Amino acid sequence: VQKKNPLRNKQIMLRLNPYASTFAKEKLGEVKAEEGKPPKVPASFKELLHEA
Amino acid sequence: RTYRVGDIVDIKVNGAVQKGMPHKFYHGKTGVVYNVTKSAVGVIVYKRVKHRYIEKRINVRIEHVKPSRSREDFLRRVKENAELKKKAKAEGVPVQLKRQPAMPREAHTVSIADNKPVTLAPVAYE
Amino acid sequence: RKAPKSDNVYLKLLVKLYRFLARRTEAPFNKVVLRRLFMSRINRPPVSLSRIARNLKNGNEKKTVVVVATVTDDNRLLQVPKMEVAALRFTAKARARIEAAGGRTLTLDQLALEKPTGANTLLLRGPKN
Amino acid sequence: IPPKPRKILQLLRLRQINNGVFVKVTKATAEMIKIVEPWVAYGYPNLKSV
RNA sequence: GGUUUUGCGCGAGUGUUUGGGUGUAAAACCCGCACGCGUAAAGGUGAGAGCUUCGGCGCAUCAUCGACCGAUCCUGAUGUAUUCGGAUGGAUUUGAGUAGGAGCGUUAAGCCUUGGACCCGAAAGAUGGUGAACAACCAUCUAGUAGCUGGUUACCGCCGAAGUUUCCCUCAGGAUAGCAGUGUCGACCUUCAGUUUUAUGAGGUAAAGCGAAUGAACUUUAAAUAUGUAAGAAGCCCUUGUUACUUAACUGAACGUGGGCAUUCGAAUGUAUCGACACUAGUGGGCCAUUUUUGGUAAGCAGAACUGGCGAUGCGGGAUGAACCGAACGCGGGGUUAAGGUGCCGGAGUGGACGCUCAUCAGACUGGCGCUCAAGCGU
Repeated sequence: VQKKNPLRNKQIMLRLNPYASTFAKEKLGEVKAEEGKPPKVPASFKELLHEA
Repeated sequence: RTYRVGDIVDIKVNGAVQKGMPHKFYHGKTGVVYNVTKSAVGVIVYKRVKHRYIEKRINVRIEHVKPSRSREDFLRRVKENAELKKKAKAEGVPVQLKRQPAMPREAHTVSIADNKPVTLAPVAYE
Repeated sequence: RKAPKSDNVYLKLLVKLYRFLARRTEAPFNKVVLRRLFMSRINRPPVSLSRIARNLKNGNEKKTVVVVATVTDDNRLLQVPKMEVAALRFTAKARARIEAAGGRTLTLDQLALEKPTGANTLLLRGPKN
Repeated sequence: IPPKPRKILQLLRLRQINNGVFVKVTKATAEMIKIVEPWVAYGYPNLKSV
């Protein structure tokens, strides 16, 4: 009788998607990147960028 | 050239002989033969008007009419479809039969080695 | 459709009965009978005894003939076979000739009670124009 | 609207203004939407939009 | 008086009401002989609703192959009164023919013809009378008739146009098809499509190259731009006989062959569906704009096809209109925009960045007031 927005109503989202509770609980939307020292940009790429 | 009754025939209309020439709306068209004479040939050709189609029966003689090369794709397609379906049934493997509409390209890498990019400007001054 | 054009109240009774049947059974026979009950008189031409006698030939002599129209007598037919016919109306000579041959005469409600789904029936239409 | 682009827009289920459809990017469909470019706006959706 | 459709009764029959009988008396009830109209004087195969004991049986209708008849074309039997007849085998035969009847009567609605004929509206003409004094008037036929005007009476809902193709002949026009609608039949997202894609048609048209040849007409390649045709089951391929056809000849065509493909059954996307048959109202203007093409003029302009609109359209903008831009309409509340705007009239910025312009009637993506490091112009 009345369409309820799952993005506004959390119970409707839990009805359609049972994973929403543990998606919010385990913070899979704030996942961090892989750890370790990132390498530096190659000089060739930099000399190609600032060409004539 | 010899023409049957019921073959798909396309017309191109040259200016060599002006006898029995059709209008420029029929220039370079395609139709189906229902009538063959000593010289002329009766062809049905479809015609657009507003919202609908009217068939028109027109007479062109031999030097502008020729058998069309639109249908041979149908016969070659049915022949290959039958033959690779026979090979698929013999070998017991699924194979692709339809025509695909050419999906967009996938991902790949291009090497900068031996292919150093050149820098250009709107005008080619040299 | 939504209503029959006939003003016969018993025709509307048959229409209600076969609406219920068509709704509550998966029998195409009831739907065809309801469709022909909705139809007009010119679209329901009379079926003669000779046309039924022709169609009752191979293995249909034990089947019940169903005609959504009026069965008329045919003078050309000299011998009337034994026949169980269910129709809207029977002319007096047609009914008398059917019952004199040992056959039987039915209305559509007796058919709907004896054969609710149309098992072993022979649906016959009269000639068009 | 000319009859041929209107036929394209009826084939794409776009018969009203501000109407959205998902189309698989296919060269046939690509040519259709390049035909009706003067009436539509189209692009690549992300996961949030879908 | 015809004709179409809905209802009803009876049905190969149907219709009592000219009339007779009867009556509680113009009612109702009954019907003897006629008469009108109609009827009389079952084949195979393939689809096909429906049924099924799952083996099949198959309505109506359609296609195809056959059968019979009025009559027509030869061959011309036994026979014949001796000048009559048509038996057998053949024809590209027809028909408002047969092949298991559908009509009669009535009611309601629509249309057509004729009567005053949807209402009102000439000059006339004829018949019979009344007067005068150098044709006129009166009554009737007559509600005459022809064109052409004016008018043509409650509401709401649903669906909704055309101003064109072709033909014939009067000029003073109709018919056919188209647009709108109704019924029946057949399938049913099978199928269909103002569409893309694939192959294909006329443009190799532009371009690039000719350190390839050759010379826009050069081309390896190849645009742009529009428009026809085909995309399996109503299908494919090949092999073999027949034919009335055809050619030197299965050279092809048609009728008989066979096979396997229903789990990509042979692109995309849409599919609130399409085809046929039958029946029924209103309409035959032109104008503007675009694309392509031809010709002329001092310049405008003239001739073709094309779609979109107007006629039959309200709303927001557009200085009124109109064109043009947006967007197409049940009654309301809220939110957001399009085109256009935010100095005031007028709802919303005297918003921001960069420059230019002082015009003795600047300029305004000005209407008025008015504006000048704008309230002008370009981003």
